[PDB]
Amino acid sequence: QNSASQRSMVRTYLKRVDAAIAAKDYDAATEAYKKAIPVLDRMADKGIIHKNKAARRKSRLNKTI
Amino acid sequence: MDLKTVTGAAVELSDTAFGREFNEALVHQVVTAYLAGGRQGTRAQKTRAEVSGGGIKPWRQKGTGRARAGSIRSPIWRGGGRAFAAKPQDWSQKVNRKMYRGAMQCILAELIRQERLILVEELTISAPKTKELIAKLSELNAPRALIITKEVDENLYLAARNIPHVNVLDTSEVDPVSLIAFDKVIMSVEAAKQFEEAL
Amino acid sequence: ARVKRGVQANRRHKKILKRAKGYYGARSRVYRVAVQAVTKAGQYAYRDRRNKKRTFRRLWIARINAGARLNGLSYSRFINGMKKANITIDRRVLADIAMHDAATFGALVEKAKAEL
Amino acid sequence: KVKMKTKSGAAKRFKRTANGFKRKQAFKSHILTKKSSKRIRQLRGLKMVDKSDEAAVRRMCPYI
Amino acid sequence: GLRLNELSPGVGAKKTAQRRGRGIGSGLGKTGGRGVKGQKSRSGSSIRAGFEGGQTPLYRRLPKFGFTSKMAMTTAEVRLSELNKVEGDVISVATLKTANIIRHDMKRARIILSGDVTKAYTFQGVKVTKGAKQAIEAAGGSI
RNA sequence: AAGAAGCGAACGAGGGGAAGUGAAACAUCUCAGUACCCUUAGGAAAAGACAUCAAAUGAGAUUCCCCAAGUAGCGGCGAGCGAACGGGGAGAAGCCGAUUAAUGCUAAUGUAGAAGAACAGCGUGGGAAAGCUGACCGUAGUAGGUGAUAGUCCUGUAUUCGAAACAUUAGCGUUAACAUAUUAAGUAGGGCGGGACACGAGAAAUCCUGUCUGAAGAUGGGGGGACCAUCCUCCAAGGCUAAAUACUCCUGACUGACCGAUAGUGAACCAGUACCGUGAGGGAAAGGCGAAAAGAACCCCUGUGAGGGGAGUGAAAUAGAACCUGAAACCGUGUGCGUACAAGCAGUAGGAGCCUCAAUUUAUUGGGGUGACUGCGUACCUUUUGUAUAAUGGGUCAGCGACUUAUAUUCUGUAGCAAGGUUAACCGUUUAGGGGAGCCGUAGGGAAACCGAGUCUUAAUAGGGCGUAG
Repeated sequence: QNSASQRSMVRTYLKRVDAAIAAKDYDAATEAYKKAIPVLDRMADKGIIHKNKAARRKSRLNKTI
Repeated sequence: MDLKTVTGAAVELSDTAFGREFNEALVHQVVTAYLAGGRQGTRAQKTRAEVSGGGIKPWRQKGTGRARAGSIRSPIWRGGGRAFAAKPQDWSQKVNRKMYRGAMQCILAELIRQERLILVEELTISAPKTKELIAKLSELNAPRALIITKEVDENLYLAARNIPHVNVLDTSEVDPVSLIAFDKVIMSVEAAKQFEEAL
Repeated sequence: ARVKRGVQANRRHKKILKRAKGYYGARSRVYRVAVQAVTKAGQYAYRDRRNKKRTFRRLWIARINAGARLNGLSYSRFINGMKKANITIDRRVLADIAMHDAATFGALVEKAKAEL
Repeated sequence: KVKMKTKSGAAKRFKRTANGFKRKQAFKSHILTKKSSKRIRQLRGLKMVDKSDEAAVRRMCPYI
Repeated sequence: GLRLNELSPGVGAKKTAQRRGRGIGSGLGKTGGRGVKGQKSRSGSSIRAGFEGGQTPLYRRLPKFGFTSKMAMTTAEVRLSELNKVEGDVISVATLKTANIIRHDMKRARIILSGDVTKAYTFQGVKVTKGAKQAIEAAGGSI
């Protein structure tokens, strides 16, 4: 349950980043992505989400930005 | 069908997703499948083959006056291998998509029927701070609750997590064990609509 | 999920050794012998529950015969006289009367002898 | 993956049908000359597996 | 919707498994139903499929007959009741594949009179039986 | 002058290569190219770009997963062995320098660490963390300890964070070692003998070669499962190439309807130790005082021994060091009854007397201990036609000890959908959702073509066989 909530919180931020990509505004995407980064890094340690998967998401988001 | 929010707003929820008759056997099967898939199933014992040593016949077949033995690591002996030694197992069950959806439907219907579901227009915590959530719960008269709504904000998550029995989950990632377990449920009308579409 | 048998085995064995109290030797001390003695004791109880009714009927008949012969009649004629007199008193009561009340049994024998 | 091994010869010998199993009759291979024509004509044609034999045929060939 | 403490599977849903050799009272003691000491009471005993005790088995008493046809593996029979899964009015082999009525590698298709036709179809490159054709043109389809 | 040698888990590649076993025997076959021996790498290896499939509207290297499918086939056609085409996915890439090894910059990581919130009163208690009352923090509330169970006592957790020095990873720059084909002849093919291909010589295509032979070389050659013709596809005899795949002697974090000192590694303990063997090698047993040693000053009996009784400590000393609890077998002491004229599976059904507790207005009942005397009564298990059997097994106690797991399949019960049911692998901020490839049912007849509520046989349209809720 707790782990599920930890997972849940990230998805909203990633959806917001996707909306920022759709807007095509640099700062709005940048703030949301920087807000997300540390939480994903933290979740990586727990083992809920794969570290390789997190790195792939970071590379994709950086390429999109 | 026609429910009230805490404020008083009327909400229209479909009957197939919030009014389906309770099926205790189906809900039982889905809940037990979720609990069984919560298992890790990581353990093992050592069979006589893999127990250290034991390759030689302890004594000759006849003439010693002893019960015959072939190895010192047979399961009869102390320190020997386990007859039918356990190995890692996969305890996950395949729940039919429709069976799971119907179990969720019945769980929600029975929650409404026993008044353990509470509709709210919105629940947004202004700042990350447990006491604000506690104050909101004080007026809602729900000390222990499960909160499910469109999206989970970091501040609401940080406020909720510390609280003993308060948990927050997104509508898509919702489990029957959680819905059944937590005594009261706080849920938004938009999340309810998305449950209708999902189920 | 390992199960240890110690506590349950202890209580199982104590039940048998408690039922085996008062027996001789290994029969009241060690389980392998006590358990056979308890089962055999149950068998004896089961059989003697049948046999006790026969034994007590035997005793009642003996006492009734003694009383009838004191009053001048044998058992096989006294019971026949009872049955002809339509007296329904059972042998247990008849033996009790013979043993503890001689005059009433004398009256019963008189009725039987008048019916014979 | 591990699957049941159907007997290859049994698969050839027996063909599935809705309510029974069909087999060819024996004793037609060779010395036929001494055998009467009526016996040969009777032997010609398909035959139905016996009720008792169907149980073993099913175990031999489950997939069919 | 009830508590985790009070869910039940229902009568008949669950059965307790048999455990062999757990005393007299269980009805499976001392043997587990295997009887007495024969070949079938031993550990690695089986019921050898196609074995009659040494007597030549039935499948070796009887002769092999027939041959396997490769064309028959690529021909699919289609029932009239299965056409409600088709998207559109044209009924061809490709349409049957995309409707998943026939397997994706089937080369030929045959329509037979099994059920009923609910709407008019156009059967292009498929074989149609007499009854299937009559039912198709009764429902309105033209071949 | 530069390298190498030897050691060390599993995985990879290659050179050799069994037998027990199954077939109810056994030789073909299986086991199995498995065990084992030998050689040799890298973080992977191998393979890899079509002289490959396909025959569909064609596709476009290799590798791995789910189907196809236990199907087609092989098989003393026995036991068994067992694809491929193709579909859905993971990953994608093609090149002729996709090589190695340093050095130098940029960025990041790792190798020590720092701060880090909030509780008091009362009663019980040896001791408070538990009880009652009332507070506080919470981005920190199910962590480990502290004299009993603590979010606020300690170490901690959330959160924010530091690097003189060295390692590692990536990007860039540069150096020095090696390599850099130019289209492929003792090569393709063939005879003999073998081997591998699911394929055991089979009608046997395809690949490798010990022996003997031996082309065309683009107006040509290879394949398309004997072989011929047509058609389609591609260019062997040059080399290279990442990813998806396999593993764990190890390092960091985390987890467990895994074990808890006969268990779990053989090894929780000075364990590959004691011990056994010439050697290869085999291979144990053995944990716990107490919260804190506060581990008993001192006195007494004793040999300045052992051991103990006092005193003292401790909440507790039959918690005193062989120390938490402390069962059973087994062996003592004490009290009650019975027993030295009586024959046997030792009990059971009665039953006098005696002893002991309670009643009871006082030798009468109820509970408990023993059991003079009477009746009946030849243990248990196993195996047997049949056992007290003088047929087997057990000296007793305590602990351990034997129908399980994975997959496939049939029947039954139950639940969801219902002429429909369901997804697998995978994607997935991963039990949700997507993924319709595939599987079962709905139609059967015949060897098959083929037909189809019919079909097979037949000259027959006769006759007959098989057929006409999952």
